[PDB]
Amino acid sequence: SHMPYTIELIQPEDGEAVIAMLKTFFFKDEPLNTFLDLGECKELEKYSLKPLPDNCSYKAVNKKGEIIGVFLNGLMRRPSPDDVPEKAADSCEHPKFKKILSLMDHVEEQFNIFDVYPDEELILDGKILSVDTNYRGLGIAGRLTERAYEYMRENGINVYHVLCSSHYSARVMEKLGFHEVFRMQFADYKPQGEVVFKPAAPHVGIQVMAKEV
Ligand SMILES: CC(=O)SCCNC(=O)CCNC(=O)[C@H](O)C(C)(C)COP(=O)(O)OP(=O)(O)OC[C@H]1O[C@@H](n2cnc3c(N)ncnc32)[C@H](O)[C@@H]1OP(=O)(O)O
Ligand SMILES: OCCc1c[nH]c2ccccc12
Ligand SMILES: OCCc1c[nH]c2ccccc12
Ligand SMILES: OCCc1c[nH]c2ccccc12
Repeated sequence: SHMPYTIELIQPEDGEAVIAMLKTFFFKDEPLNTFLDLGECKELEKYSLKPLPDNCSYKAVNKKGEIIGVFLNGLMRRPSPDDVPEKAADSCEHPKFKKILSLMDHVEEQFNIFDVYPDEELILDGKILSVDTNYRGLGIAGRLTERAYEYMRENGINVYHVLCSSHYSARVMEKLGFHEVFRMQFADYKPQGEVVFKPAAPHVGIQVMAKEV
């Protein structure tokens, strides 16, 4: 049997298994990744492992011990009064991944989640969410998300922030009790005067989603 599954804290020694799962699914089937045909992307591998030592990322593991879902989260801190805002895309050599990092930089230049919550110093950031295709539609995304609420409660974190790359994923977060705090249509994202991302019409654009727990 493959069911039931558990939800467990991701450990540093899980890095290779996490990357293997993401390469099978997220790298190929997150909408922007598939639109670009990301391919091999060691920089996304490194990006995905970065939040693990924050000790608040979760894996769904089936009855055979295989990872069938992950939600990789990191703590984000309010920029210091003397902050030097850096563009993440400036340190990326992979051209396709750079386009995604540039989109993230653009969102952050237009919208600062910390402006919404002036009293908060630390906010949980949901960075990478992926569920194995054969296990989709079972509520695993919600159970991964709910495990983060436990971490938030234990540590007095009030806000969970998730940048969603498609209305499809934003709708999942809405079902889980998140609400939109910022949006941008792909048709309106023209950093150098021209559209960069043209996925299918139902995706629409990015929505930053937030929940206060
Ligand atoms: C911060 C970020 O990572 S943003 C990018 C988010 N990740 C991606 O886009 C990667 C590709 N997508 C996925 O991995 C998954 O679709 C996820 C993680 C978004 C959702 O995971 P799931 O555990 O399937 O979520 P859930 O069980 O709530 O199903 C969501 C919706 O998918 C639909 N769905 C239903 N059955 C299936 C199925 N077999 N396969 C795919 N979708 C299904 C339903 O519309 C369902 O909503 P509903 O059950 O409330 O009616
Ligand atoms: O918040 C953005 C989530 C995301 C969508 N596509 C990606 C590719 C690499 C890393 C993160 C993302
Ligand atoms: O191919 C679309 C992949 C997808 C991304 N987010 C979702 C949410 C629900 C169902 C499918 C998706
Ligand atoms: O259902 C689509 C709702 C929507 C309106 N404007 C947007 C911009 C980005 C993502 C989604 C939307």
